[PDB]
Amino acid sequence: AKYTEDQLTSWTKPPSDSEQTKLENSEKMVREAISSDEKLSKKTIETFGQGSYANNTNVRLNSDIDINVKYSDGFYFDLPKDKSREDFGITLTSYSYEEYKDDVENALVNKFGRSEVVRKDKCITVKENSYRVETDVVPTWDYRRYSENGNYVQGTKFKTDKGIWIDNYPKQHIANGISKNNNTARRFKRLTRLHRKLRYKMIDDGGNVSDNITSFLLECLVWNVPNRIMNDYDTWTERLKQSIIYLYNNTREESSCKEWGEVSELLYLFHGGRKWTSKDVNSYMVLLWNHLEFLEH
Repeated sequence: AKYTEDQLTSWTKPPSDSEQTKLENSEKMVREAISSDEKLSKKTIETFGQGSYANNTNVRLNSDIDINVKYSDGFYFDLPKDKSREDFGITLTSYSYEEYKDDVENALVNKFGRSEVVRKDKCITVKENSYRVETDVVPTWDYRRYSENGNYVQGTKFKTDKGIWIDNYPKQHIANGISKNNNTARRFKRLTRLHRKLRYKMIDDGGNVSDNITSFLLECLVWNVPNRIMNDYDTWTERLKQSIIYLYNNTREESSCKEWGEVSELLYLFHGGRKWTSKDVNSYMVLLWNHLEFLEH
């Protein structure tokens, strides 16, 4: 094996002892930028971490914290095709997502200064300093997806500056990750961190990792590793090996994994709209396997 049991074990750990303190300080400073703003303070706006700090799966020291500022005085929605938006109840508003993202930028600029705040395609960044971690603020709106039977699931929706509309379910992602971690004696998030770290390590020493393989994708893949692979093997060498075998075997043909969801279980991994394919995943598993140099016969 290229890495010892001690090395793999150490890469299952958070990269600092104060991950939660960093997340909470970013959340609070953004929440304050919002409540100090005359315009936005009058609206229902919830500030919450999403992303790898909120899921306690970050592995890069002082990497960006992802902070959602979700406005919920109106919600976008989607209905099944045999239901009428009229009969559901339509609300018209002169407010818009575009104005909202500008407003959030203004509030950030007022709290932190124009030089510290950078508008980007999908977020607004607050630059790090000695006291704060670099923070990506994602303004979103409330979102409801209704199913056939009349139930709905609630998430977030936003629009990139290039005009792409994107739905997410950060709360169900967080809750589900916590469930699987509870059912695996906390090995699910340790295995996630280990896989994420191995990816960065292969990239750093020159490996041919496809741009299509992201840290988010790796968490979704480990999510789809059944709990017994975490629970029934006794070392990290073996849990990692078995997880790779499972993911390789089940991406050799697209029919084996076409139903896999992301952690929220409310979006698919391989139903379009993604920059990866299951073939990409399979080839990454081959690369990782060959990189780890497990002893053969």
